Amino acid sequence: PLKYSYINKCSRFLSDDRTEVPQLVNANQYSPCVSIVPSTVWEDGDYYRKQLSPLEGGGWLVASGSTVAMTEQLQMGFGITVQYGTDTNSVCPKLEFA
Amino acid sequence: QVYNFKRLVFTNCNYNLTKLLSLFSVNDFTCSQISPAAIASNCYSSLIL
Amino acid sequence: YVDVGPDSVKSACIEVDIQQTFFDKTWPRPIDVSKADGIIYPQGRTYSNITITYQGLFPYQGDHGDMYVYSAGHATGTTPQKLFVANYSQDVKQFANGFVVRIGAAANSTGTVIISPSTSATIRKIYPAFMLGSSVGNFSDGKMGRFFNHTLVLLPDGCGTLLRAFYCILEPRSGNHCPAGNSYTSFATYHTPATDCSDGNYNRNASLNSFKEYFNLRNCTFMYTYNITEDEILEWFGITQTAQGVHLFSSRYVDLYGGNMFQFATLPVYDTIKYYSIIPHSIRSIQSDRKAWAAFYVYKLQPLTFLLDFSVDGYIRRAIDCGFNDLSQLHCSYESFDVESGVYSVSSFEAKPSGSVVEQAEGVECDFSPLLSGTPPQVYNFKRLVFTNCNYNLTKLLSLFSVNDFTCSQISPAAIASNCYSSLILDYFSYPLSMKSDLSVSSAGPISQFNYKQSFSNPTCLILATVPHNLTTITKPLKYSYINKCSRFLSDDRTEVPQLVNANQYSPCVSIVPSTVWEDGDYYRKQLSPLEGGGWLVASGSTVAMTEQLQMGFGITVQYGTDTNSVCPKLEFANDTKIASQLGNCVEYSLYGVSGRGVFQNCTAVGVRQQRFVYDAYQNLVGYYSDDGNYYCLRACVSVPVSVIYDKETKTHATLFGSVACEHISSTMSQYSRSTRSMLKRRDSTYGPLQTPVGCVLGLVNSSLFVEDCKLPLGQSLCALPDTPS
Repeated sequence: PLKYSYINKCSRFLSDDRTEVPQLVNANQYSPCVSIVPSTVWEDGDYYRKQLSPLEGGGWLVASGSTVAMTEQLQMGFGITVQYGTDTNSVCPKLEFA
Repeated sequence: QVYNFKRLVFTNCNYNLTKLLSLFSVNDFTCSQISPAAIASNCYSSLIL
Repeated sequence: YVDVGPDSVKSACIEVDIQQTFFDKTWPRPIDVSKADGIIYPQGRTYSNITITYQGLFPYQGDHGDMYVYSAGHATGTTPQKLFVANYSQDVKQFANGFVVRIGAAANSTGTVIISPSTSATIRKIYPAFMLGSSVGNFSDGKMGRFFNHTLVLLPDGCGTLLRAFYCILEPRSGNHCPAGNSYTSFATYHTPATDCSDGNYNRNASLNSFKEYFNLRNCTFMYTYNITEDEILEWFGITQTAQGVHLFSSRYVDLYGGNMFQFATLPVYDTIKYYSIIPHSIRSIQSDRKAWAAFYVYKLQPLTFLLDFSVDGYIRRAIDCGFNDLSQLHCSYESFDVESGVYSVSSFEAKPSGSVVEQAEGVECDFSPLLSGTPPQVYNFKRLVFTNCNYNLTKLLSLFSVNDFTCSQISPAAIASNCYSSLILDYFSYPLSMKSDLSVSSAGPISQFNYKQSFSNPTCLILATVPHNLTTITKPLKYSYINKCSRFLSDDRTEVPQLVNANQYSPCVSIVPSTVWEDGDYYRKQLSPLEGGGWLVASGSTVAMTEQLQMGFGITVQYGTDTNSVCPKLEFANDTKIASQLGNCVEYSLYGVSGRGVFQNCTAVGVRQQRFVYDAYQNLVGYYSDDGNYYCLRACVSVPVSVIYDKETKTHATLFGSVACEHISSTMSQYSRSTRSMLKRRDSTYGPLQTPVGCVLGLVNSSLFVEDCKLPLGQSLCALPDTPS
């Protein structure tokens, strides 16, 4: 990536301009703020906003982010989860039945 | 980017995770609610990466 | 991306006429839970003929569903005309943990054409089409239901034997009657039986082609197809979504007759669905050849629990929605479909919520009264009042003057009045309207340059106004005045450095200038001490004639606290219902941060007065002293016990509300104890409440009979006879 990037804020402004509602990310779901945030954050501390639709009651989507410098070898990570079941257990380690 | 994740849902297939481990140098490996050995050896309805 | 094949060539589409009033039919279809209607089979397990409790998503038993009817497009003579369709494209719904549907329920029967219903055509099964996704909004013509980014599409193709699923980005067409065009009405799709569905060659792309005429396929990430065979027998279908992705369920693949649903398929898409709609469709057949279609139904899933009556072959044959009625609760408590006869307690009515009552300290007050008397200072000499921790009404303050200039910086002028802040600061001065062009934080004029400036680190505002003829305590300067020069001569007596006024501060030159400027163009000089580096202060001013009413100006700035916003525009029930007390109701209350729900009633006072909260030994509030000086007593609220009487021999039941008495009893209740009480109403629609010595009851009847043993005694001398045996 040009820079490693992340969202360090995600909240929505109340339509009356006095309070703001935080939006912590839900387990196993993209944060709602991803719809306004760019594929990379162009500069550290950049922030973006989108007006909420009338179906949402108005107010503004708000998000901000930060970046980390690129490195000689790519750094990456993984998340792993599994799902238990009975007759749906079609995924297995490779097996030998000899 | 951390808010842009790719997901791979696996069903019906066979695996050998040590082949993947040979491809990278791991600087942090820790399991939760399961031993790291067992998660490699357990059969599942799905595997999600 | 997916090889979907080519986009349709013409940009043009058939017009879609909305004829929705023809579709106003009423054919409700409640779930027969005892037939196991709509039950999705449990995951990964099967069972013997033992009954089990279960938890999962299910339709509510009493839901009659949502009905939709597909219909033929208009046609005349031997050819097609513009489509006449239902307004179903506008029905955006919030997705809510899936749904299930019925297909073909009215099959092998007759009905009407609907759009031309006088023909009374027979009706046949037709498969539904749908669209799902994470966002919705207006079409460029303001039309309802456009979806954004990628969306799910489920579309039957050609005949019902082919079904396809898609995940793609739709793209609008600019042709006549199409989504980017401005002649667009509403989206629809169609099938044309004259060439589609040939008996030797079913048209596998028929539905797709009519779909493509309104939207170009773009960036399509998934496509699937499935094989179906015809059968007029009713089928069930539904959808759920999990962290493992979307899943499809149907009765067709496994249980054609029993209707049990199994997971037919799954999808790789795990993107959350926030919205749901049904896609409208129409038949393009010849007018004489039009065919009426069977009604289509939809029901919504909920996190309910049920008894399930498995057969020895593992098909669920019967079920009990535990929350549907009190009797169903009784069955669930014993895990059975035949509870032994008796009298049994069931859960109490909750009573009900009522509007809130709150008492808190009031009368913040905002030191603003200095603005209304004496002579206001000249604009370079402006007077400041700082406000923290206090209550205000800026619009009331500004109704004391006629405002001729209402502007603000970095805040709308309405918002600064209604917004709460950590502080509120107001500067005021006399100011002629002749100088109003020079009053802005951005102005090139001498007022912004030397007399008054405001910081750009905080929201700030500027107001010009004039005094009403009834504010006789306000007095005016002989002339309005301002400083039009402020600089310091450098100590070498040739170089000079201008001194623009500092934001939120008096200009340094104000120290040499007189409290008013006596004449236009007056100027003064002050020698500076060697500690200043020498030089001379230099300043001058200008004037405007006095006027019949004082002209005034104001500057306002605020600081918004991160969590310190203690100044707010609180009002003492202005424009409100005056809820400081009720006499009363179980309406939730707050008393100086103490809270609960309960009933209040004026009663004698107990000591110690002015300790506010009277409590019992268990710290339950007993009552409260109000700021009107009256004690009010609090008894919280009470609930109504409920019990039932069940006679399994006659399969009948009745109920008792106990001690509540029939003054609070009616055929339905607002409180409420169960999702419905209508099972009682099945017979109690015919009878008013009856008081008994134990309590008010429903369906009991006064026979005045004397019987030794009812097998259902109610205690006391009360008894409960069964109706006569079969």
